[PDB]
Formats: sequence, structure tokens, C-alpha cells
Amino acid sequence: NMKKTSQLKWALGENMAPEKVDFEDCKDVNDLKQYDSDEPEPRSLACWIQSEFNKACELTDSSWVELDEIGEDVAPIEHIASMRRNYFTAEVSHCRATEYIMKGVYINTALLNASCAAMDDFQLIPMISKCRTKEGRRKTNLYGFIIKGRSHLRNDTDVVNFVSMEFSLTDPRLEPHKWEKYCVLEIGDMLLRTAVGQVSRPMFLYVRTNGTSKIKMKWGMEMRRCLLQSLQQIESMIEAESSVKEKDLTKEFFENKSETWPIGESPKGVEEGSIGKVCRTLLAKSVFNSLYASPQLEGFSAESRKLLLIVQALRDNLEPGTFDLEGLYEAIEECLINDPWVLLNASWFNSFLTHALR
Amino acid sequence: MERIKELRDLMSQSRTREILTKTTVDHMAIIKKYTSGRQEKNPALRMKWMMAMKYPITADKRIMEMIPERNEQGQTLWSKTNSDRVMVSPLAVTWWNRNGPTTSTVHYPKVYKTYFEKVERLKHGTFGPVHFRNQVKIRRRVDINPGHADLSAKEAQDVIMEVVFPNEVGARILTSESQLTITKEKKKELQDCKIAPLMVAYMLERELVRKTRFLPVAGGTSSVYIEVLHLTQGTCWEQMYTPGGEVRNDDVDQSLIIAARNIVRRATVSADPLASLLEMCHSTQIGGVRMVDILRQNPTEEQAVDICKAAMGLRISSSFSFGGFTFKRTSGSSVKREEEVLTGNLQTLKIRVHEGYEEFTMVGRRATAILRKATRRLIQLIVSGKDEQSIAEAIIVAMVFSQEDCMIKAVRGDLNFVNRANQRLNPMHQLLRHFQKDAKVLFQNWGIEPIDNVMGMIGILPDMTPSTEMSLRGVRVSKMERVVVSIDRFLRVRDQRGNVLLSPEEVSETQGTEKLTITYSSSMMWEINGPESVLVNTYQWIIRNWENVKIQWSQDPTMLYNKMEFEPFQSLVPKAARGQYSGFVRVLFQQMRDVLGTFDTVQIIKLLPFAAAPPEQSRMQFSSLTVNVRGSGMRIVVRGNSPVFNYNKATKRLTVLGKDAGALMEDPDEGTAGVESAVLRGFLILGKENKRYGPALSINELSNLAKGEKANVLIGQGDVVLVMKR
Amino acid sequence: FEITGTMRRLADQSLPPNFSSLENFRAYVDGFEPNGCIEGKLSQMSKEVNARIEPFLRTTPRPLRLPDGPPCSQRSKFLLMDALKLSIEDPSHEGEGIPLYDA
Amino acid sequence: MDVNPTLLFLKVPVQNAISTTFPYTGDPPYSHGTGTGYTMDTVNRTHKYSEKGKWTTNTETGAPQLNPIDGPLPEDNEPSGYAQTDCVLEAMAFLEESHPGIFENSCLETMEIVQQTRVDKLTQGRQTYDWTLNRNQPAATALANTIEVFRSNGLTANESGRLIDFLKDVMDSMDKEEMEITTHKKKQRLNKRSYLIRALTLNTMTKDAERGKLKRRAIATPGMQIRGFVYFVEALARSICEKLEQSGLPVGGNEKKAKLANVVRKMMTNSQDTELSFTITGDNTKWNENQNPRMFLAMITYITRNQPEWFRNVLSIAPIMFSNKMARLGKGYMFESKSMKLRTQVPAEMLANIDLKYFNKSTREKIEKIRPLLIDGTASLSPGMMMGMFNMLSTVLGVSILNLGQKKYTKTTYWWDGLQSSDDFALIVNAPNHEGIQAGVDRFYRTCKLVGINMSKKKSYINRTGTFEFTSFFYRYGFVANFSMELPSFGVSGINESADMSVGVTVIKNNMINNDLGPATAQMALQLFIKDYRYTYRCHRGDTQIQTRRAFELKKLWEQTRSKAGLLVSDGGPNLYNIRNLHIPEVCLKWELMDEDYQGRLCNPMNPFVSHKEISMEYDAVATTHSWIPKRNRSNTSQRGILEDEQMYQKCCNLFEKFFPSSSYRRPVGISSMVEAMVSRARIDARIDFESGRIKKEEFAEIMKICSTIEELRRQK
RNA sequence: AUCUAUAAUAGCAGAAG
RNA sequence: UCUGCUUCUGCUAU
RNA sequence: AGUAGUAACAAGA
Ligand SMILES: *O[C@H]1[C@@H](O)[C@H](n2cnc3c(N)ncnc32)O[C@@H]1COP(=O)(O)OP(=O)(O)OP(=O)(O)OC[C@H]1O[C@@H](n2c[n+](C)c3c(=O)[nH]c(N)nc32)[C@H](O)[C@@H]1O
Ligand SMILES: Nc1ccn([C@@H]2O[C@H](COP(=O)(O)CP(=O)(O)OP(=O)(O)O)[C@@H](O)[C@H]2O)c(=O)n1
Ligand SMILES: [Mg+2]
Ligand SMILES: [Mg+2]
Repeated sequence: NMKKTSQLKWALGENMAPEKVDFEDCKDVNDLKQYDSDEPEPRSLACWIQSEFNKACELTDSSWVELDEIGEDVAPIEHIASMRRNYFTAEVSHCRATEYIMKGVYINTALLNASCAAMDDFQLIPMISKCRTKEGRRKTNLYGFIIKGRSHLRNDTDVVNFVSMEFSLTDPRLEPHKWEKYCVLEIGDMLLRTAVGQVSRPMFLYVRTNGTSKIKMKWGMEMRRCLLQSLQQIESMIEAESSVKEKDLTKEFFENKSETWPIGESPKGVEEGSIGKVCRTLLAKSVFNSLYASPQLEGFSAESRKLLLIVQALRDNLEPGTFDLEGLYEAIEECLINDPWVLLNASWFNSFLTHALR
Repeated sequence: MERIKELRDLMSQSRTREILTKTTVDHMAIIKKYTSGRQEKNPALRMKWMMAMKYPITADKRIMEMIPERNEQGQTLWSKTNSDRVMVSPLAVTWWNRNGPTTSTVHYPKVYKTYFEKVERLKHGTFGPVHFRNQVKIRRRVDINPGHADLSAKEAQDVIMEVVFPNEVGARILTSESQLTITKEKKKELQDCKIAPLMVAYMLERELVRKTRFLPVAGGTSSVYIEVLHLTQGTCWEQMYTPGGEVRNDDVDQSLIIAARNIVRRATVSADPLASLLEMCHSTQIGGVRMVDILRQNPTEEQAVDICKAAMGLRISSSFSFGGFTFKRTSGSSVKREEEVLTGNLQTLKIRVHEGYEEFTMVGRRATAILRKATRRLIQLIVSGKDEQSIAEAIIVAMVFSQEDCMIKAVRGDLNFVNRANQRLNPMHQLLRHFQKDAKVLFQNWGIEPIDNVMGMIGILPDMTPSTEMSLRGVRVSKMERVVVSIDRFLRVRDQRGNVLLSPEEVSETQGTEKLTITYSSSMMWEINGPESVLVNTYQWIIRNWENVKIQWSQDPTMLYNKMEFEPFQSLVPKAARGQYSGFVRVLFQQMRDVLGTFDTVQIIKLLPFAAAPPEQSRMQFSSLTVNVRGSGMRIVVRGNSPVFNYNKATKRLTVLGKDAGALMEDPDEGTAGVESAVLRGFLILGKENKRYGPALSINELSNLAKGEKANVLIGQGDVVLVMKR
Repeated sequence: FEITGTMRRLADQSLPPNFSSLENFRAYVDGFEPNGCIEGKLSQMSKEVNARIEPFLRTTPRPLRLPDGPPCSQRSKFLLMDALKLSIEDPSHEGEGIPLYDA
Repeated sequence: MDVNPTLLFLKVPVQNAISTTFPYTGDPPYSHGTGTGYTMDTVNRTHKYSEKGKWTTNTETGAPQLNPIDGPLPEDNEPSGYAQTDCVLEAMAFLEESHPGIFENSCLETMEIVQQTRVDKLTQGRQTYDWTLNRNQPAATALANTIEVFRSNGLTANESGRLIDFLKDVMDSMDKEEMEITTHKKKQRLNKRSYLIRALTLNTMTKDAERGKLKRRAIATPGMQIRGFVYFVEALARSICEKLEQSGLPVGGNEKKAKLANVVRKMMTNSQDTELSFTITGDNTKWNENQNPRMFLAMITYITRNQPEWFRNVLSIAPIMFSNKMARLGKGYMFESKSMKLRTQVPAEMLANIDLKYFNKSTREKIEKIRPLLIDGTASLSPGMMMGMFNMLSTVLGVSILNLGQKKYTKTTYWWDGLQSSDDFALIVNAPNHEGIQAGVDRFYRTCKLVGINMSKKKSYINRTGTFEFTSFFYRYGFVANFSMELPSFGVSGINESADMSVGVTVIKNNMINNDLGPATAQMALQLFIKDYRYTYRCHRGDTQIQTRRAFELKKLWEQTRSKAGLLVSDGGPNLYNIRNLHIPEVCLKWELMDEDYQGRLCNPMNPFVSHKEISMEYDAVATTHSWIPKRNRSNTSQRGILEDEQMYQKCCNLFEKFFPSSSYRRPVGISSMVEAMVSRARIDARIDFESGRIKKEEFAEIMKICSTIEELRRQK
């Protein structure tokens, strides 16, 4: 437990809730007003979220998930499934999005357990992760620290405040608009080998006040379902081709890489990746849905599904017609306010329209 | 004794007395559900939020004397809470599991016998190979729990109530002999039972009560195959598997009938139906057991099963089943035609009507009868049942069998002729089920006639009373063998005398679903599959082999049309259409090889199966061709896409019945000029409408034009185009 | 089952505008037979009430309009691509598993 | 390269990857404050869509009521509540003409239902408005409070136990001079108008955890006086919907998919070859706000023609009560002063006599627009259905409009049919050319306008027949699998260790069966569930190093056990599950592999973590020790007076079960009181026992004497 | 062959509208 | 002063 | 401050 100092009381927002009084004792206050219920302030799409997503799709060196054992394979379909699952686990355990999954699960679990066990304490929670290096030995990683505030959470939307201090090597003065909520300190210097020569690089501490609720923490501990969301789609595509070929095509998709899927765009145009790259992209998309969950994302997904289906009917040569296309566009754009994930998804939709109409 | 003193104690007080007196038994359930607090919500979050605590479990205070407060590490296993409840840690559960008093008498195997039956079925199961294939799963109602074979769900619940709670059954009485037998055996088996009656009732519900669900199924629909549905059937793969226990003979009979009907239907199309049929029955398994081995030891009465038995030199029954009665035709013949009728509840529906005079011996277990009938007419019915309820059963069955318009108009009430999922039900079965609950109106509207009192017999009246004067219009009461056969190349089953006993035309056209999985081993594992699978796999074979098929379609088309691969398709084409369709398609193909520049790979692939029949000449122009899928005629449109065959020009992937069939490569000689030579018989489509040539006429209006003459035709899905007569 | 008293008056006020009692409305409904009511109401209704189908062509859809303002900020509960970790090559120390030791 | 997942749709059709477009891995949006804003906005929208209607004042409640029926035909394409009664009656008449006998058979089955249904049915509800407390309460608690107040006011027909007798009690309660509420003991007296307003009130709350919506909305819950009538009306409408081929209700799941596929298939079969076929994926806008209760009354009156009059009355009461309904405004608002750093709650009941200076622009406008309707903290809401209260009757209305599409009614070359699930609909239009398709679509749209149904133009689209969406079921020449929608069902459920194992494995298996969950992904889902289970329940494999409070006992049990493969996962055993054995429970899967002493401990008949029933001799327990009961914390208000009532209720019910063994297996029936039934049972049991020979003279005499003592105590308190 | 149903215990959880 | 209605599905037995 | 987004949390008794 961290001592409740002045700086900890300020950063954790202690005594920041107004005193609850009766209306007959405060009806004659000059500035008594209804709670601020403004529309969220609009923001523009910045290029850092596309870089975040590009990095979340990358292949890593460490293995970020150690999956349990299952019973022995007796049926031939269980052997086929085990082979396909070995390919899937190879693709998914070495993805940066899997590290994000494990990080978020650990952090949300630690925060929920601290909020339950110590309601009146400022608990010090280290951000710990476990991985397995390329050589195969276990490795423990510290990302920083979290101090949880008071967590007398009556409802399931009640906010517990916390302070997060996270190590980084990224200069905060290169994209300052990204770091609006943070106070970034310089805490050290770091010696890094890159090819043959090491340099002394400043090591920063990104500090910020953040908040969460029991619902957000519950949905953060259950983030490993993102793996299923991607893998079920990947295997369905595999199976979709297997039925036409009348043979298991897992090896032909993963090893030969003769089959590709449009998964990105470059100055040259549309880029096609192998089934493993598609798996990592869908995993990263599910993980970013989990990390950037918002009502804007829900509205945008539900409303843009209809435009996707209309474009599909157009590509299917099914003569699609609309009634209030402008109304659908208005409903889609009502959801694009400030959330970077939703703005990135809308930019993705515009790119998809460009490529799909021509 | 204890309870009455307890009740007196509660009535001695004031508030409990007011509760016991001012609360009826009906309101006791309301006050029992009565809860106080903030209810509960999202218990998963609660569980994650309490397992980190010290004592998340509540137990009875008796646990003080069973679990110590501390283990050998000083960790507390229970803590008193300021009542009879006590907060407890999971460490207490593990301490009981490792140090608690053990015993040799556990009730788990008996209370949960059905789960151990699942275990035994899996332990002794047999795994075959996995085959990757185009899978067609159909959503239907299947058994999740088989229950007792004799009892129904209502009867099983009645048995359970009588066994567990004898003095609480109310007005209810067990009527069936199977009900009484099972009640006796369960009451004998459950004396001195140390299990609470609730859990005994639920064990009996697991043992006896039948339960069904709608599931997407491929393969067998029996409960032994539904319990492992996740393991055997996938999106693109079938895992050959056979459960470990003993098969029910009913399921074997049903699956044998299904397989025999499919095999006979596919064999009728072959140029040598006998050899084809024998090959199929030699290459077929039913629930892991070889079909020929089943046919040599199964006493199933069915037309196609008897044809299968005759083709392999076995004795047949030459009999069938209807309404629980075994029918054996003694003399006469018949054909089958489709007839639309209006019922008594104003429901129009088509019935398979049998034309021709015939006579039958109708044998039940509690009844027996001689029937003589004509085309929708009950000429004579001499019943010889034991009891008057059995007599009434046999009379109802015979009136439904006769297909009389009186019977069809006697329908009253909310009799549905469709499934809840809007699937076609068998009309005859529906009429039988409707009249077996109450056939009063049928008996009134049947008719009466005076009796001459011959042979000493007596006639029965609509009130189920014996009368010497009058009776029903043809009904008379009375007081009361496998033959060696031949079979020819075309599956006609003659007797020792030489008169036809069976024919493929007598085989029922209903496409059913097997109870036990049917396994076929040949070049085409789909040859005796259902219609959707047959269509998908036919088109998938055509486009998978499109190189050699395309090279052969030009060099020797007759060799291509004669391939066996199109014969499972041809069994789905209506018979009377086949030749005509074939002729049409072939003429199209010929006028496609004559016009250079007109080459459409999709058109050839679409029409290629329909050219597998002996072509009959005709002057008809078809805008579509019919295939029979599950009792309905699906139409493949000659031009453009359809809902049974649609080619996506964008993805280049053909889709048949919603199942992907594969992609079509880029043919260099594809015709981009816009001209079509394989849509109309004797007409080249040159493009869109030209108003110079007059208004658009009909497809069937084009037979009076002359060669060297253009016109505008409304041929297609509302598309007017410009054609010209060659 | 009788509708009397307060319920009768509520029924008398739960009707279409041109009915005063539930009994009169029931009598009207019992005597009702369809005679061109829908066709007449359709002939009366203005032609501006319609569902005109706009064709959706390749040149029909426009790109979505993203909002304007300052650029968006990071809102994750932790760093994602800028995260740096201090790692131990093998947690082979005493009292392993507790997070404070490892930290 | 910039990664764009949406570009995957350039090769994979949107349907075959629809699961990608459902972001159901993140938390759903919740509401944080009050729902008064959404309630007021709903009321104002409902009165805006019907503003050209006729205003009246209710002689019984004093509330201003708006009647848009037979109002001016709409002039634009905005949502309109001006349904014409003659068009609704024509739709009903033609539905009966196209399906002869549907309404007669439905009314027969519903007469049986109405005569047999018990009042206990009402306890099958969730949070219910309770007029006795003017608050939300569990349905059984609200019903018990209502019955107690009715009894203390001399209304006791519900003693018959039939729902219709409780409805008669409600009918008679709406005619009393004053209602007596007896709290805990403060004796309140409502008058006729106040009780009447409380009886026609639907409490309003905000809908939480809702996907696909940017903005929140309000839901309503009615009181006990409304729910029985609504249940009878919905039973009649369900009987009707079951006989219609276009109804997407009450079929659900695989049966619903099969019905939709078969019906669309038959529709495509009926359409001739030369015809143009199109399909509209269609939503209706402001469905519940434009469904008028007066049109529901007209529909019920036409459906129940030539029926007994009591049946028509009991079916007519729900539309009448909904035509005169009041919507409770909710919790009110919260006001903050920054300078004084204080916050206060302003109840909704003082939103009519409050100063508008406190509120922002839009809330001030809402209050100004809604103030004429405010009575006793509720708003008069005559138009509208108040959020899915008559799902099946509105389904019937939509299906009638669909049925009006046959060629015998369009009398043109175009025709239409389709599928209707409340508000959602799939419309197949057939016509010889595109102009005919446009004419059929216009005619369907205008006919819907005539009956108060407004097709959402921005949410609906049309394409050649073959692909559509209906109730989140995507049809691309056949329905496709959508696994994301079932994603929130994966995980630890929080019941207990045994039940959580069963639920996890069963969910994986059923998703393999129904949602195209592949075998490799099924194995990985099994691994992930076992990980989450071991984390939640602190039951990691015995031979591990994870440090927890339970780990020492688990290590002891592990080292103690010869056959480790028999230990349950909750006991630190290995995971033996695979695709083969998902359908087999865990205790049965490894019963053969268990050590005898561990097996006899886990399944010990005197298990102390489960409840034991008396026969102090008790029945043997069957469940394992992993079936323990989680402590439910229910401890800060004044509603602590019911804890003792509920305790005594439980005592009485356990005594009754001691007298009636099957009372907890099946619901008991009876008009007799508890003491009378128990005494008569004790007497007849003692008689047949002394006769058959289990008790002697003296015990029989003692039992009869205790029975006589109890009977004189019940007659003489 | 039928089988929400020739049917009705209850509670909780997920989905849909 | 706060998870409604309806439908389906799954699990469990105070 | 922060969470958050049409109204709340930033403890309450
Ligand atoms: O489950 C199906 C089937 O497998 C099962 N079944 C069939 N046979 C048996 C036996 N022998 N044992 C156990 N189970 C059996 O019952 C179901 C029947 O299949 P289904 O496809 O649903 O109906 P089917 O097409 O068989 O027609 P159905 O109405 O049942 O009639 C059966 C039989 O009766 C002949 N038949 C009827 N009528 C009115 C006839 C007539 O007037 N004249 C003549 N000559 N025959 C008549 C039918 O044509 C069939 O032969
Ligand atoms: N939880 C729910 C969701 C839906 N419903 C019922 O379904 C209808 C359509 O909801 P809907 O959600 O489709 C209406 P939406 O599309 O959001 O907006 P719009 O009306 O402007 O078109 C509602 O009006 C209710 O009758 C319910 O009773 N409970
Ligand atoms: Mg819709
Ligand atoms: Mg909608």
C-alpha cells in the first residue's frame, strides 16, 4: 500500500466528488445546473493509429501464450485438427496482438482483484508479463507500475481511478498530439545493440491518470476470445476451399503460400498476404476492438454493415437499390466523433470503397 | 409425528399462524419465489470478483465437525459468520477430497447411468477414415435423448410420477401395458433407495423421457449419432464412425429402407439397372454393417427392400406397410399419379393417387381384414378384428387407404399439412393421425347401407354398434409367407408363375433421411446421396474435370453424354421430361459447335447433366429445366443465373444451392461479342431489344418464323432481347 | 367476465374518434365487410408518399466524411507500440510468482 | 504496407466473413445516469408522430390523450401514427379470407389457455413495477404484494388460483373508492384517481448492455394489473402467428432458419421464369411508437367475432389499458454546483413545478414540451406500444400487410410476399419488369403507411432475389454461419466448478454443431477455456509452480494420488477433453481412472458442501464436492423489513414440503390454506399407516390429538 | 412417419428484435 | 428511486 | 485531473 500523500490524492482524484446534499438545502445556489451532457468533442484521424495497427499485426520472436494440454488424438479428425492447430498456434503465439492480449488480461485481473480486496487502499500493481524466448526459456517482463485509487464500486459502471507509469523509448515530442493525457518524464539512458554498435538512448516514463470500471475490467480479463474470433474465420476460409478441393488444404495454405488475400494497401496498390498474415490481421482487429471498445464503434459497425452488404450486392451484379442512401451515410457519420479506432475503421471503409468500385 | 409437532409450534405463534391460514396452496408457490434484496446480475464477474477472497463458499454449520478450522500450514478452511450458515474456502473442498472420510458406496454411477452409457458407446466405437467433401447439412428435428422406446414423453412423465410419488398422481391413470411394466420394474428396482425423491425423478427423466431438438444434421439422425454429431460431421469433412453399443432394430429397418430406395432410384437410370443395383448394394454399409449382410437377415417389408432382396436371389415378402398394418396385394395392378384435392378444412394438397382395381390382405396384430378397392373408392372391406377398438382402427386405416373424397372432406379443425419449419408432411400420414384421435365426422360422412345378413356376419354402424340391418358403405365385420421370385435386367420382379410382383415404379418417391449413417464406397461417394448433395457434387465433378470434359464435348460428345457421372443427376429429373430435356440441350450444344465465337463455359456446365438421357425429338423451347428436390420441382433457368445454379461473373465461383462448387478459369475462346447460341432451340441471340422489329412476343410464340428473320423476344427473367432464326 | 364501471368508461375512451361506446364499435366491427377501403385510401393519399428506388451504381457511393478538429489522442489503458519492458531471462529466484518480487 | 482488414472483402464475400464485422470482444455500452431524458424524448416523439390527431381528456384519470386514428393521411415520408381503422379491418378480413378458419381455431385454443392458466404464470417475469411500493420489484414479490393489498381491501377472487379470477379482482379493484396500503405499520390511502394512475403506469428504465447502438434508449416494465391481460393477448397472437407461413415468430434458432429458408425457397419456386424478382431487406422505423393500442383493439375485436362475450372482454382489456397508460418519468436528474462543490438529486415528480433555469437547452425543451402531460410524476402516453409489449400482435399486422400482396389483391402484374418478425421484414416482389417492381414496392410502402407501419428508408435496401438479411441472419443463397454473435457465451460462468466445466465444454460442442466452429479452433477454444477455468478457480495442475492459497492442498492431493489422470481439473488433474468426448461430463469421463479413496471422497454420500434433505436421518448426497454454493452478499436501506417475512415464508414452505413430498418437483395446486392441507394430509396418512400397520394405537391417537389442537388453534387464534 | 405440442416444474446464462 | 417484453438455445436443481 | 459521453463516476451511511 502506497502512502496517501498529496500527489497521490490528486492523481487518483480523491475528494473530487461533490458532496451529496438535499435539493431543499441548495436550490438557491447561483450556478446550480444540470450535469454537463455535451456531445463528445470531435477529433481528426491521425496517422499514429494506423502505425499501432501495423505493429500489432507483426510477427514477434517470443511466444506470448502457453496453451494447456488436451487429451490424446484418437480419431483421424483429431489428428487433422491437431496439425491445423499447430499451424494456428504457431501463427498466433508469435503475434504482437497476443502480447497485447496477455498484457490486458493480466492488468485487468490485477486491477479487479485489487479493487475487490483493498477498497480503501492505494495498491501498487506492477505490470508483469510472461513469455518464452526463441531459444525456449521462460522470461518475465515489467512494463511499469499501476497505483489503484479507492475502489468503492457500488454499480458496475463506477470508476476506479489509477495512475499508470510505463517505460518507453519513444520520444514524446515527435507526435505530441498522441500524448495529450500523459506527463512524460526522462528517467534514464539505455544501451541497445542493433547491428554491431550500441548507442545511449533516453528512456522515458509515460505517466497518466486513467480510469476503469468493473465491466471494462471483466471484458478485459476475457480478451482471449479475440483469438477465437480470428481463428474461426481463418479455419472457415480454409474449410471453404477444402470442400471444393475435397482435401485438407491447411499445409497448402500455410507452407506453399500460393493462395493470398488482399489484406493491405501500398503506393503500388492493394497488397496480398498469406493465410498467416490474414490470421494475424484479424487477431489484431479483434484485439483493437477489445482495447478500443466504445459506443461509437458499435454504432459504426452496425451501420456500416449495411453499406458493406449493398456494395456486395453491387459486386454480385444483383442490381442493388437504396431508398435513403444519404440517410444511411448520415447515420454512419453520426458515430465518427473522436475515437481513433473508429476513425481508422472509417478510413479503411473509404479505401475499401475506392478499391471495390473500380 | 415430528412434522405435526413442528406445525403446532409454528401455529402457536402469531405471524406464522396468520401466514399458514391466510395463504392458499396456490399462493404458496408465489410466496416461495418471494425474494428480497437487489437480485443478482452477471455472475461470472461476481465469481472472478470473489475467488480472490478468503471464504467465497457458504456451507451448513455441520461442517464444523467434519472439516478442521486449519490445515497443516495454518490456512483457515472455515470461519464462523455472525445462524446456521458458515463461510468456507475452496481449500476446504480440496482438504475433503484428499483427507475426507472415504467409502465404497457411491451413487454417481447409478444416478447418472446415461452418461456412463455415452462413455461405453465411445469406448467401444470404431473410427474410419476422414473424407473431405462438399457437405450438405439440413436442419431437421432429431432426438437428443432417445428415452424409452415404448413410452412417449407424456407417458414417461406419468410413469415417473407413479413410481416416485405414488399418492400425488391425482386423477391420472396409467393406461398402457408398457407403462405398467416399466412402473413395476422401476418400483422394484428402487426400494430402500437412499437418494432423495427429486433426484430419483430426474434420473428417471434422463432414463425414460424422450427429448428432441432442431439441429443441422448430416448422416444419421438417430440419437446415438446425434450425440457425437460434433465429432463425425464438419463443414467440409465426414469422419466415419460407428458407436459401440447395440443398434436398435427399428433404426436399422428405417435406414435400410432409405438406402434401398436411393439405390433403386439411381439404378433405374442406368443402362443395366440390375448390375448397377447389385454393385451399389455390395458397396454400401448401414451403421458400419454391410448392406448385403443386413439384407440376408432383415425381415423388412418394403418395395425397394424387396427389389434389393430379389436381385440377390433371396425370398421376398411382396408386401408393404401402412398405418401400422401389413398390406399384401393378392390381385390387381395400379399406377401412381399426382392429384390435387381440397380437404374439409379448405387445404389444397397433392396426393399420390393409385389408379387401378386391386385387392389386399391387411394384417395387424389385434385386427385383420380383406380389402378391395379401385381408383379412389373403397369397394369392399371385411374386417376380422378382436376388439371393437381394433376393428375401428382397421376401419379408419382402410378409409384413409381408399383415398375417398368423403375421407378427404371429413377433415375438420386445425389439421396442418406442413411442418413447423414449413416442410412438407406426408398427407396420408397426416390424415391417419387426424382420424386416429377422433373419426366421428368421418364415420358420419362415410355413409350407410342395408345388410342382407349373409354368412352369419354382422355389420357395424357409425356409433361402433353391431347391427344386423345396416352398416357402413362397404364395411362388414367377421368372427375370427416368403415366395421365391425372379428379377430381370430392368428390375421387374416376376413370380414362379410369371406375373409381375414388383417394379421400380412401385418404389416410394419420398426422399427421406437415414437414422443410421449410410456409407457408400465407390468412385463417387455421393452417388446414392440426397438430391442437394447429388446436384452440388455433379456440378463440382463437371468443373473439376473441365479440361478433359471440355476437350471431349467437342470431339466425341456422345461419349461425354454417356458417362456414369451424370446418372445420379438424371434420377432427379422427372421421368416424362428426361428425353425431351436431353434433346433440347443436345440441339443447343450442336448449334453451339456450329456458330464460331459463341462459346459459354457456364452454359455447357449448366446444361451438361440434362443431356445424359436418350434424346426425344420435340419443338418445345424451354426457359427452365426441372429437378425434383425433396418433393418440389426446382427450375434451372436456361439463360442467366437462378436460385439452384448461379455463376458469379465477378468471383468466377459457381454456387449450387448455396454451396460453393469452385472457380472457372479464363477460356481464351470465350465469346465476348454478346451472341448466345445455347439458349433457344434454333435461335441465335444477337443482343438487346431493337424497336425496329416490332413488339416482344413469347418464347412459345417463335415457331412460325422463317430462316433469316430477326425478332424481339421476352426470353429470360424479364429481359427482352433480339434473336434471329437460323 | 363483465366490463363495468371504470373499465367500461376506459373502453368507451379507447376507440377510434367516431365511436362513443365499446358496444357501438363492436357492432360496427361485426358488420364490417371489406369494400375498397384500402384502394380508396390509396387513391386519396398524395403521390409524394412513395418509396422510390435509387439505383446503387459503381459511381453512386461517396466516401464517408470523417470529423474535423485536433488530431485524436491515445486512450489505451496501457502503452502498445511504445511499450518497453525490463526483463529477467529466467524467473529462477526465491518466492517466484508474487508480482512485487519479480518487479 | 498499411494493413487494411476491410480489404479482405475484395476477395471473400461479405456474408462469408460477416463474423469480422461484429466487434463483440469488447464491453457493450452501458448507461450511467438517469433515464428521464430518454423517457421524455420517447413520449415527445410518440406525440410528434401523432400530433395531427384529436386531443381529449380522460374522465377517469384526467390525462390528455392523443388519438391519431383515422387522422389525415400522411403527406410526406416522415413516420406517421395515423392508422386507418378500415384498412386495418380490411387487412384482418383478407388474412382470414386467405387462411380460412385461422382466427376461429386460435380463439378456441386461447379459450382453453385462458380457462386453465394459473396466476403463478405472472411470477415468470423479471423486474416488475410495483404500485404498492411505487418501485421495481421481482415479479413474484410484486405479485405477492398486490395479492396482499387486494385481500386487505376485500378482493379475494384470486383465491381460485386462476389468472382470470385475479384479472376479475383487478377489474373490481379499479372500481373502489380508496385503496389501503399497509407498510412497515404506516397506513396509506390512495384515492380512485391515484390508484388508477398507479395501475396504468409502466415504469421506465434505460436499456443497458446493448450492441449496435450509439445512443441509449428507454425500456418499460408494466405493473401486475397489466401483465395478465397482456399475457392473454400475446397467447392469442402467438396461436395466430403459429399458423402463418410468413411469421418469423415464435420460431427461433435452427427451426427459424429452416422455416425462413423453406419459405423463401417456395417463394422463389412460385415465381414464374419470365418474371423479375427482387428482395427488400427492410426495417421499420419507430415501430413501437406508432403501434396504436386502438388498432390492437380493432384487430382483437375482428379476430374474436362470434366468440363468447367474456372471452372478447378479457381479450379487449389489454388494448384498453394500454390506450390509457402512463409512463413513469424515472429517477429525475442530478444537479451540480462547482463553486459550492455539491451535487443533489432532483426527483422526476418535481419536474412540473420546477424552475427551467437549472436545465440545459435540450432538456428544457423536453420538459416544456412534456409538461401538459405530467400527472403524479407520470406522463400520459396514449399512442404507441411502449417498446415490444405486443410483439406477436404487431407481427400479425405486418403479416396481414404481407398477405395483401397476392395477385388476387394487387390485381396487377406485380405481387409480393415475404417474412415478418415484429418489425423486421424481408419482402420478395415479383413483376414482369422494373417498373412493375417499383410499383409493387410503392404500393406495399403506402399500404404499410395506411396501417401505421413506416418502412425505414435509410436502413432498408433492395437487390435481385438471392441474398438478404433477416433478424441478423445473413442469407447468401442460404444462411451463413456467424460465430461472433455467440462469442460472449464462451468463458467461466460463475455457478461453481462442476457447472462451469459442463457449460464450457457443452458450449464448445454446440458451437461446433451450430455455428461452424472448426475442429482445430474447437481444440484451441478448449485450451483457452481450461486456462480461464484454472485461473478463476485456482485449480492449476498439481505438478506446477503457480502460487495460490489452494496450491498447497492441491500439491498434497497430487502427490497422494497414484492415478493422476483421474483427478478432476478442479482437483488439479489433467485435461483429458478432446473433440471425441465433449458430450461426456468430466466425472464420468475419468471415473475409470480414479483412485478408489479419492473417488469415494469426491462422491461421498455425506458431502457437506451440498444441501441434505431429511427423510435426524438424511438422504445420501449424489453430487460431488465441487458443487458447492457461492456466498451471495445481500447487505443499507429501509427495505430490511422483508427479510423476516421471507424467512418465515421459507420456514412455512419447508414444513409444507415435509408434508407434501412432490411439491418441489411439480407445482402444487389447491384453494385450501397451508394448515388445512397439511392437517388433512397428516390425518389421512396416519389413517392409512395405522391401517396398513406402521403405527400403533397410541401414536395414532397422539397424531389425531395434535391435529385437533392445530384445528382449534386455526379456528381460535 | 410425427414430434414448440395429441405438450406445459422452475431458475440462471447467451443471442435476437 | 436502476437489466423490460418476446422468441430460441444451453446449463443447473432450494 | 481522469474515466467517460446526452449523465454519471470521481464513495456512502
Ligand atoms: O419412415 C418411413 C418408412 O421408412 C417407414 N416404413 C416403411 N415401411 C416400413 C416397414 N415395413 N417397417 C417399418 N417402417 C417402415 O414408414 C415411413 C413411410 O415412408 P414415407 O416416405 O413417409 O411414406 P411412403 O412413401 O412409404 O408412403 P406411405 O403413405 O407411407 O404408404 C406406404 C405404402 O402404401 C402404399 N399405398 C398407399 N396407398 C393409399 C396405396 C394404394 O392405394 N394402392 C397401392 N397399391 N399402394 C398404396 C404406398 O404407395 C406405399 O407403398
Ligand atoms: N431491446 C429491444 C430491441 C427491440 N425491441 C422491439 O423491437 C422494435 C425494433 O427495435 P430496434 O432496436 O430495431 C429500433 P432501432 O433500429 O434502434 O431504431 P428505429 O426505431 O428508429 O428504427 C422495438 O420498437 C421494440 O418493439 C425490444 O422490445 N427490445
Ligand atoms: Mg430488417
Ligand atoms: Mg433496427
